[PDB]
Amino acid sequence: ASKGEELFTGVVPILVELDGDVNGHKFSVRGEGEGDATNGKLTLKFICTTGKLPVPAPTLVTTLVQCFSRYPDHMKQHDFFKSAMPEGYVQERTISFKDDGTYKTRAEVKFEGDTLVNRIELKGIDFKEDGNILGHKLEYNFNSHNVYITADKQKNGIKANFKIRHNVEDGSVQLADHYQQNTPIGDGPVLLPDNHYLSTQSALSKDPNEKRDHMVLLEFVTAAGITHG
Repeated sequence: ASKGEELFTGVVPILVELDGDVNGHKFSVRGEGEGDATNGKLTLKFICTTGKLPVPAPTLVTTLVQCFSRYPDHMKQHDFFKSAMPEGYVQERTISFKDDGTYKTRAEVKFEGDTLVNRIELKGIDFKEDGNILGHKLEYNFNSHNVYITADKQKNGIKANFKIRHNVEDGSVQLADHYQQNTPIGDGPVLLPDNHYLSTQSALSKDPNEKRDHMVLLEFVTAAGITHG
C-alpha cells in the first residue's frame, strides 16, 4: 500500500480539461464530477466548450483517471496510480483506430488542492473524411474492456495495452488500439506492479436539459488478475 491511497478513501471531486486538434479541427472539453475509489466508481459530465465535437464523444472516453480504480485488498501493493498522488503522473497514449487515423495524448493527473484534475492535450492525424470518426458513424454507447498493465521499471512507472471496441451504426465494430505509459510527476515513493488488469465498464447518457454537445458518463473499474494467497 501507499500514502497516496489515503487520499481516496471517500468521495473526491474531479475536474477534466482537454484541448484537442483532430485533422486541424480544434476543440476543448471540460468535465466535472466525482470519484469513489473504494467502490471503483466515477460519475462525470463533459461539455464541449468551443462548439460541437469534430469526432464522436465515445472516441474521447478513454482520454477523459485510473486512480479511481478499486484495487482489492490483496492487490493494493500494485496500485501505481494512487501511489503517485498527490503530485500525480503523466499519462501518454497512442490510440490507433483500425483503418483510420491516430490520436496522441499527453495528460497530467494530480491533486490540485482537494480536487483530482486530469489536464489533457490531444492531437489526431490521418483521419479519413469518409471514415467512422470524422463521419460520425459511431453509436453513442460504450463496451466493457480489460486494461492490461505491466511495470516499466526503467521509467519508474507503468505501461498498458488494450483494444477498445466502438460499435458502428451499421452493426460492425471499430477497433481502437491503445498503447499507454504513465510516469510520476513528483519524486515520492511509488508502487511498481506485477502484471494485472483493470476490468472497466462504462455507460453513456445525456442530460435532457443540456443544450451544448455533452456526455454523461458512469464508470466502474476493478483491478483483477493476481490470484489471492
